[PDB]
Amino acid sequence: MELTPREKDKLLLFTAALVAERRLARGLKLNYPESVALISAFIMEGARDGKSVASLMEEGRHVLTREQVMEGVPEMIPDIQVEATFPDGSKLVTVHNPII
Amino acid sequence: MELTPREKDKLLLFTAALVAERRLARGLKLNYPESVALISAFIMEGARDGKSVASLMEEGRHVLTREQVMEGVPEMIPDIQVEATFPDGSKLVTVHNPII
Amino acid sequence: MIPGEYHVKPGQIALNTGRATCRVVVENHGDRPIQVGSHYHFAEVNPALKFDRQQAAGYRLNIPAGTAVRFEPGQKREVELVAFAGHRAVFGFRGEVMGPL
Amino acid sequence: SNISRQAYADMFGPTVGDKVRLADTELWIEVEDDLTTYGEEVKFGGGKVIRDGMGQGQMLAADCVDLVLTNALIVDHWGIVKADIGVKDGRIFAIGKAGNPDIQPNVTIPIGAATEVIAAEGKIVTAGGIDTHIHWICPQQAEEALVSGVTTMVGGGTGPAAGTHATTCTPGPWYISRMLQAADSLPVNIGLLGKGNVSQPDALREQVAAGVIGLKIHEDWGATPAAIDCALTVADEMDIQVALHSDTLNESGFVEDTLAAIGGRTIHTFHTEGAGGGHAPDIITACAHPNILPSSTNPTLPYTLNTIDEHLDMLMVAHHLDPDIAEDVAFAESRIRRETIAAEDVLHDLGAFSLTSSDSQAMGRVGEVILRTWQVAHRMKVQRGALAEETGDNDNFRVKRYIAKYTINPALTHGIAHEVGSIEVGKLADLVVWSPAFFGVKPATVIKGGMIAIAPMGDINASIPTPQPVHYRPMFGALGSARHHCRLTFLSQAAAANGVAERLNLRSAIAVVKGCRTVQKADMVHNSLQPNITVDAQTYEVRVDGELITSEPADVLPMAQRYFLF
Amino acid sequence: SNISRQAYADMFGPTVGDKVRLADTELWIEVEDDLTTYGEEVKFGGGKVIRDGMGQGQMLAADCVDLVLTNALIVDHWGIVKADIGVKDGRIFAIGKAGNPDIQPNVTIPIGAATEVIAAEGKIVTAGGIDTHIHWICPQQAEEALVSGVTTMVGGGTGPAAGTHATTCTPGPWYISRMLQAADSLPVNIGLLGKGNVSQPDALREQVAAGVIGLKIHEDWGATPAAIDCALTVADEMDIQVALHSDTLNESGFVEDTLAAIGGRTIHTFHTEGAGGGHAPDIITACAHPNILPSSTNPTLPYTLNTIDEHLDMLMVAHHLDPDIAEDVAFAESRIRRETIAAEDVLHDLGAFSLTSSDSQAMGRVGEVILRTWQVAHRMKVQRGALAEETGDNDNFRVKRYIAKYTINPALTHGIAHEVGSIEVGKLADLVVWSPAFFGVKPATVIKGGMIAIAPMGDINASIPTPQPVHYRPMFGALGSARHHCRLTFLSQAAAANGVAERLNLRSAIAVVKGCRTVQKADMVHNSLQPNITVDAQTYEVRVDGELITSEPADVLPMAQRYFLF
Amino acid sequence: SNISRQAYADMFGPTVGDKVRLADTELWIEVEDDLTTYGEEVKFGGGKVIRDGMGQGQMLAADCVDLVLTNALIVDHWGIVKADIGVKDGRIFAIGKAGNPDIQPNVTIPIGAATEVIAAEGKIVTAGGIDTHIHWICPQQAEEALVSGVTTMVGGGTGPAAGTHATTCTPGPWYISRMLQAADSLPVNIGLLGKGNVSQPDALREQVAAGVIGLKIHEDWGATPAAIDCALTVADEMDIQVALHSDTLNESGFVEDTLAAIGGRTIHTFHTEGAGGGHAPDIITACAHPNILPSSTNPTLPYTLNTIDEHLDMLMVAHHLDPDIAEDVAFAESRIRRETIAAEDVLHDLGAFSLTSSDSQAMGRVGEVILRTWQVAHRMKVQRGALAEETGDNDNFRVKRYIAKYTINPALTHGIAHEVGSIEVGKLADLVVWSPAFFGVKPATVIKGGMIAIAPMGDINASIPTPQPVHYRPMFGALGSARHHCRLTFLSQAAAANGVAERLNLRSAIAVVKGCRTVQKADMVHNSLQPNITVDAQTYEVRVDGELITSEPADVLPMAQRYFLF
Ligand code: NI
Ligand code: NI
Ligand code: NI
Ligand code: NI
Ligand code: NI
Ligand code: NI
Repeated sequence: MELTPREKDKLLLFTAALVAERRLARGLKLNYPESVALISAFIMEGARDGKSVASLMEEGRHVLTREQVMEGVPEMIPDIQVEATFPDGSKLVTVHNPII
Repeated sequence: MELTPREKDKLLLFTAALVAERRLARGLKLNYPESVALISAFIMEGARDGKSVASLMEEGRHVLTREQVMEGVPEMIPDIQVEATFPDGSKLVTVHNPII
Repeated sequence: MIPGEYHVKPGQIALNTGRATCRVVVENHGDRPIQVGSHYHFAEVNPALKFDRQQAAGYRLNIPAGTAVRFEPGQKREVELVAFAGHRAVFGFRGEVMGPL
Repeated sequence: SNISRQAYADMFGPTVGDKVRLADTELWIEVEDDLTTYGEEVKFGGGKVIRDGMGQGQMLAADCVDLVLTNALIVDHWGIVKADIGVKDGRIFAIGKAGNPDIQPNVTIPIGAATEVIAAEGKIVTAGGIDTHIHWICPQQAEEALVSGVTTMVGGGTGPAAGTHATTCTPGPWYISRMLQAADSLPVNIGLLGKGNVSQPDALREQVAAGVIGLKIHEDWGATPAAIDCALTVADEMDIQVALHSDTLNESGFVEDTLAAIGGRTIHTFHTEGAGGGHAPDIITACAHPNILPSSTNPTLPYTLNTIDEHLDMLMVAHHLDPDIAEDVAFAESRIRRETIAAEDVLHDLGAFSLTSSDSQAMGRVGEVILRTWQVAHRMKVQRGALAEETGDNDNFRVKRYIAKYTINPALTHGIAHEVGSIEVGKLADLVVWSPAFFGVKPATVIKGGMIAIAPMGDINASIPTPQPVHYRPMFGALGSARHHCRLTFLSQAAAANGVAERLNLRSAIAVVKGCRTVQKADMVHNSLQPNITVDAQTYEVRVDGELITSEPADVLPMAQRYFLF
Repeated sequence: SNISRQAYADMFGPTVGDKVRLADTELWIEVEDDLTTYGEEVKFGGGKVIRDGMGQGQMLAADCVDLVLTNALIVDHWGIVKADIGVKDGRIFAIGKAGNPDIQPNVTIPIGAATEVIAAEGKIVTAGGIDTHIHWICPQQAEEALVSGVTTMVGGGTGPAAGTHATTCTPGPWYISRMLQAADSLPVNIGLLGKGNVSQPDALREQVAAGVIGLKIHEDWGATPAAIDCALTVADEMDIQVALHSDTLNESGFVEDTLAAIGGRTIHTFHTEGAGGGHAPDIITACAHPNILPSSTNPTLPYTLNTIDEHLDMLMVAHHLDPDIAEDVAFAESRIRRETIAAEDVLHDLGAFSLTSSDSQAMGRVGEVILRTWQVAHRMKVQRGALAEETGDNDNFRVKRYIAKYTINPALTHGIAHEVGSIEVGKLADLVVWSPAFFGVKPATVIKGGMIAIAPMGDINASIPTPQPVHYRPMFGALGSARHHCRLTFLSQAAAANGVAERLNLRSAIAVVKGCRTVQKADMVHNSLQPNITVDAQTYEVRVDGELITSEPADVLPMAQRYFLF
Repeated sequence: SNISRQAYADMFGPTVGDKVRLADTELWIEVEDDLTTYGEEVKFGGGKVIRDGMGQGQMLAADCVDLVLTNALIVDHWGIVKADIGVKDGRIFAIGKAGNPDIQPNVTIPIGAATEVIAAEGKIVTAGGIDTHIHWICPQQAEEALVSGVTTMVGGGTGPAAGTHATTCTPGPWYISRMLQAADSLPVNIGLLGKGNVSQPDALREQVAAGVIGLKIHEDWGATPAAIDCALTVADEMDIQVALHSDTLNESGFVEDTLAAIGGRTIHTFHTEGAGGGHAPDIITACAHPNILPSSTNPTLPYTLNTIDEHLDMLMVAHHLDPDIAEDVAFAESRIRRETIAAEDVLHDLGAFSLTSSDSQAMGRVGEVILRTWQVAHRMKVQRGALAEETGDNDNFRVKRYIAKYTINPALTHGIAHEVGSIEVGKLADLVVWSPAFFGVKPATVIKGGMIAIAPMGDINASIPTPQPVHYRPMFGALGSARHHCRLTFLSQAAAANGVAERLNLRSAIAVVKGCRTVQKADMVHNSLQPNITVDAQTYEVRVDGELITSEPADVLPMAQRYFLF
């Protein structure tokens, strides 16, 4: 596989997102770290699918709503940023106010 | 649990394989690292089940086909090797030309 | 498209050109197999191999570098040898020469 | 005897006339020469050639090399050749034919009992990369870069502080001393840049005397004509290099004013295209001057479909700008121009831009300097075809031009080419071994000062080193005292004389910078073009001799999704 | 010109009269003072104030600071104020107004070419925490504590051995020497405690002469009147501190006997409530005495619904007790009392208990000293309302009282307040920067001796430091020689004079403890109350001046599920 | 008073006559002796025995031990006994009865204020393992081995280079010096092997003078009679050991020729069965000679159902062989013989093979030396029953015979038994504590030089050290200067005299090898059998005194799937 440090670092993000995913599925209101991981992992898969940076900057604001997270969480996340290998290389996706 | 370094190292392989598994499920053609992780994790579970080294050396060549991976990937993987605890201890499984 | 693929031009490579060679019939009289490398001083191989050790003096197998010739017990065959170059000094092996020649 | 060419390639790697595809790009290299004697190639293993009395001789350690890379396909600015590489005392001993003179002909690299062997047949070997635009935001950057194939890192910073987030500056004697001490812990060669933004010479001389090998002039600290003149004056007297990030705001003058302030003195211009910082919108016109050594940072390389979209927010965070402050967003926008971004790739292909760098974690990716340089070459071959300099049906010249961008040229620009930058005898043995299928993406072995420092490694408890999971792990060359012996801390001549290494008790080997004032554009290997370039103030169109320079954005790139897990 | 207060706060952080909520608690702090001159605030970034000739002057390194934290909201025992913080030579230089005297007014902290900048606008800055109840069970504890905001760790141990599992003791010269050497590898200030349980003075003097800064008297090694008297006698002559864990079993006498054995001599009582160890059920009555410096360990803080349930098995494992041995389970039970646990929170609110500590991995959580201290403050505000000392509509006084518990008070108790413990000029620059939304939970930056040692860091290969995943990673201040220069190893005066640092070849900076015998309850900042407290032998009820002291257990706490992944 | 035997065992561990099952194998050990005085056992904890004036005395540090392992069940080559173990100055002080002479009888191990305690009741304590077949392919191997219970590693290599992948050789002065320096960073005792394949004595003397404690003769570098004679001549004059991997190809002669070249001189034969390398098919006949110290590498141990199948491809990768080259695959096949693999297990049971080793990442598993040794013992008990030497209804003798294989015998073979290899007074305190249920699989504590170096550790932030997740983490004994003080770098007598340690500035403790030339088969503890063994040239059948030696392959093994996650 020859995994570089950055690929191994992203495995941490993926795993953190699995935790949140299962909790959201149980019907829990997600907390700060769970919310960040879930939306981040969503964007990484988007890039793997071949979606554009522009499309993800938009789609990322529709993963979680204010009613699916704990109080104060939306305000603790003014934006989320994550990079992934798009068909045209590594790009940065910045989602402003992801939770509304 | 008293996990040794090698057990913790294998957790990295397992997690890498979860990533590939989900992507294969979406209908994507797997890339180099995803292919190696998926086939490797398959063999480790085979050993946990109690399959012989000989059986796995064969079964491992039928996890992914040339049409499920990106171009050039089959040629980037002349063989895959992984070790796991079989009922009779640690053994090495070598799968030649796993993707055809 | 195959990542890092070679585009080798067709043809052949002539090995060890311009060097003295000689053919020798060798026979394994031992009860166990013997395998000889491309650069081993042929005159000092395993004593069970019967041949003209005198003719093989200062020679090695005329085969591509890193390959070998195997002799199963009782096997007889003719091999081609190529003379050593450089200083033509032989050190090691069975310690029969340990000097120039 | 005789052997077919294909079988030969499978055993010893390709030879004269054979071509190899670089990773999954459209770039092909052809072996130009082979320094071996057919039939006398050295090979190691069970029953192979490198054995006592055979391919290995009887000489003492002093008369043989410590390490030999057998049957390597060298790719460097001077040639693409097949040869054995000998390393002795941590330095490149010779490029030639290895073996035992006792029985083999034409041996120039003697193998003895004291010789270790690295099998390079079927592999490409290059010099270690040199990134001269490092922001020391975190120490983890060194491992990321080393894994990518970069062995020397020049930059500035003190950690995740606002000043370092924005600029490559290690401010003052205390922080400089602290970072020189911390550098001993990192497995790469390191040189530091001080804060050059001051109009009082002595404040700069102190920093140079403390250890920095250069001074960074950054607009965030005030890139005014006075500060620029001051830094260049000190640089001229202490033989150190100046790196520039000009006044984007045109607050103190336009690009012509900065150029006038520079006054024909040697200077390295960072991210000359402008997105990373610089006079809007014409900082790119600097590549026309003889005293300017121009480089690019990597996010704009090469021009792709998602390039523009990701730049705005990246710009803001890197420079502590407020998106609610209109003036802050207006000046961020003026830096991102499709016109100059598209032209930059072509200027690299023509040799007008001579270096590539990262701009690590401050509008740049530390592990992607090499990878992106090759993606640009690919996109340029695809769009523009063969270069006027090409000979034969291969991309050899374009390959030599581009490899020079992250190896010898950065070394020359910063006064360290006497130590590193290329595979030449006497230079530190910083080498990178690659499998052709992974060239520029994931190395097979990274060697620092004659010792392997990092490499892919499989299951530690396995019966062999190949079983999964295989990922990059630190080797002996990255450990304690062995590391100190295999890395270099570069100092200014003044610091070296002042006994800074003794005072701080630096453990690593020390190297001094020199020749920073005398390098000019004409000295950049294969990248010395000085075009009559102009930028349209209104449309931002870039023209050379009146002709429009431009290119098309890529939708898909090689060395991308086929290799990475994320 | 003029600017609205809201817009002002968004740019430079809050000012006089503005209030800020501490994390998700009900505690609000109000800015008491602002040392700036409106319009002259320093800000760093593209086109900002800190630039050559502007907010940055022409002075040499000697005349300017090495680091400035701009627009910081300081929260310390002496005040909650807005100011710039200057750091020079690894120490706090000044708290005032930073800038360039050449063009700005009232500049007390000069910024020059040698100055690095940390932007603290919108952030709260505090001194690093000090945990004086560490069990050196594993080295990983140092990173856990550093990440939480604790920069100094005092305790004892040799690793995961039975003796250390139960007690904070580094037994004898050999182990003490070994741990002093190992301490150089850790990114926190360290001081060691020896085994004080012996009735032969010389056996204690040897340990002090070897390097310990204090002696732990623990019941597991025999907390008898003879041992206690012996340790205090040696402490009185060598100026070191004694930490006590009394005889829970009442085997040698009751609490009054221990107090009599102490005989009015200075002593630090660990986990004074009793659950962590001590005369059952009245060890808590010790907080009434002038010579007793009382602290709490963290699992009982604050009283919650699950507190009692988790304590029994925790007790057993920590002290190697056998649940099958009736006497072992009976004495475990006698330590866990709802009555004293409920009273403890109130005693902290009143200032009767002066310190908080962990009791790491031996009935305590190393990364939760700060977090739990604030949870107690929250629960007390919610239950008891404003303190009699409060002025204005804020919780400023309660905040100053509680912050003193893990900063200045532990420093005073152990004789290291001359070096650390608060943000005052001349003290080591151990600072912690927090975002208000994460105050007391997850720091933005942890600074050790003037260098950032650990901080949250995003993708190493990213274009900026913010992309996910963001988690705590070691910075340059935690690396090799830079670390040695930024941390302190505290020694007893005798060890320092004996040349222990030279003999063991300790690489870090050395500090000596002093003033351990002269501190008394009256010296504990904002926590000097000596109540007439009594404990009912039968009911365990705690009363002060006859009134019953108690509180209600929390079902939900702030700084909990909203921030942690697990 | 009186106490039942079961209750006694639950409190202090088993005593004379009690039997304990080793992990999940069929091997049972019976306590042969107990050095305590019933009623006077020392126990630590709340209200236990080790307290001031009670089980702890008033003596100064010089008159008491630094560490005591209470109520340990010792398993060593000399006995299986219950006793307290005292450690002083990093070395084994005594095996006896610990306590306070002031009130207790028969105290031989005094406990004082300077004494740390490790509770070993219910645990088995053994000496640290010694692996003499290490390929230094990566530094990560040291942690893997340490975690398994191996504290000394002897081998050669320079990292992941072809030469090291195949052979245990650190070629020449430069690489030797580099690896000696890197060794200071590893938490295990280390000794290096040089490349012994040369027919020029001086080339070997240089390597020995540079620091190696032995010379590896490997067929990949040419295992010719001349090279063998040369290495043995130098070994005879410099008192270092020679390890042999003979000529599998029978290229220079058959096994009888090699034996003749050896000429009765002492030599350690690696993987004597042959699969790992050696004259095909009879290298195993070497175990009949008095001057041969024979060992096995671990993949063939013990003979199981999947053994043969996994060997071919493992063989190829380890020796850089080409599966397309017929001669390369034919010689790989000739090394894998069911006949010799089956016989090897029996030869170990009989004491004909005296050592077990790994052959780390070059046809061997670094973390499985101990584990596999016990699996062989189990399979042999199951198949062959009690050994002729057994007395009583237990497997005590078979246990002593097998433990000697990875402890004292490797130590004797390499000239380091004066320092390590067994639990005897004066030897370095390298000890491993095991819980009976996990014996040979996962240790409870690994002690290096008197300090715990690695151990299972739970949640760092937990209230106790036991909460999940529990996994192996480095302790204080593996940190910086404490590590240097607790590990040994073994040097040849010549290197020691030449001042190599001073020249390279080695920080760790130094030990010199001696007695490598005088050890013979008769000196191997419990494994000195010299059988009249023969191998059939055609059928490969192994016979001793004409009787066929063989065994059956296991389908399931203990110490396997019940303990590992993968
Ligand atoms: Ni810039
Ligand atoms: Ni930059
Ligand atoms: Ni306690
Ligand atoms: Ni405690
Ligand atoms: Ni071998
Ligand atoms: Ni080996």
